[PDB]
Amino acid sequence: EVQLLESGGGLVQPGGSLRLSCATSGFTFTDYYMNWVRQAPGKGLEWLGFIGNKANGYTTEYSASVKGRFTISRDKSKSTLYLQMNTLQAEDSAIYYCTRDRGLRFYFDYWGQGTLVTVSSASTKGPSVFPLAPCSRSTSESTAALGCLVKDYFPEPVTVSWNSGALTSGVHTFPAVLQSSGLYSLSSVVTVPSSSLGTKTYTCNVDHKPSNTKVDKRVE
Amino acid sequence: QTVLTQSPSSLSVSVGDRVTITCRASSSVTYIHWYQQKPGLAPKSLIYATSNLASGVPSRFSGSGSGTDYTFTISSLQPEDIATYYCQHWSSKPPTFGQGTKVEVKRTVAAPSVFIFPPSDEQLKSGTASVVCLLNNFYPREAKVQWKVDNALQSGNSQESVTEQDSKDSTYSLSSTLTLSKADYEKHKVYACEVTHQGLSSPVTKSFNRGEC
Repeated sequence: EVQLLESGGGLVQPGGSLRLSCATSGFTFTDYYMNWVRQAPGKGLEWLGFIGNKANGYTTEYSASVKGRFTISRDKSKSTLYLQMNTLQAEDSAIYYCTRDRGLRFYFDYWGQGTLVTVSSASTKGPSVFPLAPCSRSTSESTAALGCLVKDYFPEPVTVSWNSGALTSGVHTFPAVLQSSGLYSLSSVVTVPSSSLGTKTYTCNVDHKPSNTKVDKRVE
Repeated sequence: QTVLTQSPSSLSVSVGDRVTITCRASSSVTYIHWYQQKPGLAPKSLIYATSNLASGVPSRFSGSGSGTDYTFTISSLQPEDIATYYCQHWSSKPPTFGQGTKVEVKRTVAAPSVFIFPPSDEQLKSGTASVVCLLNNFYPREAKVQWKVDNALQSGNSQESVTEQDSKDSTYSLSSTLTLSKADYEKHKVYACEVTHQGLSSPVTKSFNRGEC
């Protein structure tokens, strides 16, 4: 099974440097051409460049938009691909995917899940996790909703799970909204039967790696 | 740079119906590749070399076309196919992608389940008060949420966030948040959330009285 895993993305100051890494597995690394493609938060997909297989001793190619700034390299002994980004700017803020070429300038048969890069002068702020609970259970309605409000954080992203992954049915984690303060805020909700409120426990596991903030808040 | 232009850029089609997406290259290309991007996930190879289906891709997907004009087809659309699709070429430097085509399914009208949540004690002690209103599992996504404080209609002091269509039931969910300071929050009693939606005969209102939760 082919596996591509990106890491290294985070908040970067405008005009700064950052280095992303892509660890592979499940296939012979040096036999394939490795690429880098990025996606701005709602826009399209833009190819950045590649580094050939040892059928060129690591021949590289880059798009005009990043040539001179970004540099691709690989380490055979580690089955890892790298993207050195320099002179970063606002328009470089995107999710960076390392992809695998089936052949030579063919197509991208495999993709990683991506690592988010944020080019901003703003600072890192961990979120506050507040519980979302109704005023009263109400025996009339058979279904009740609970939740957690992950407020005031920067930058993206934040991870939210319920009862350590045990509860997944009925969960709806909403996309973050950028508040007038430049800080994000999002709500993660879950619907459960009213016959459970006061019987079993409900905890939301919030992780904001950028600020090293992991919070397990109890709702009921 | 060979520019690929997709059409249409958006589609809403009933389950089992046909979806046909077009990809036009500004200059002739040898092959066109299609990727599918499901919500929250990275793009995945759907069709390569114009008409070859990647491994595991179901029979409802197909590809055709030559030179400058290409076509991607889903003969019997399913909720699991909700996503944005992209065409790609590598016949010129650099390899480009089309702008993408958003595909969503159409289902029967489903009224939203409205819930309101008062601000927590822990937050209130910090000086602010967030009041959340939830609209769960509805269709279509067109929904109107109005906040009322002591029956006074609010505006500009709230923010909405809607989820991508769910493949399990083909519905949407909406989160509305009203933010006030603790002091402003404490000088009013009735906090209400009025919801207008096609699946509701009359607007649904969910509320609570401050001090009473």
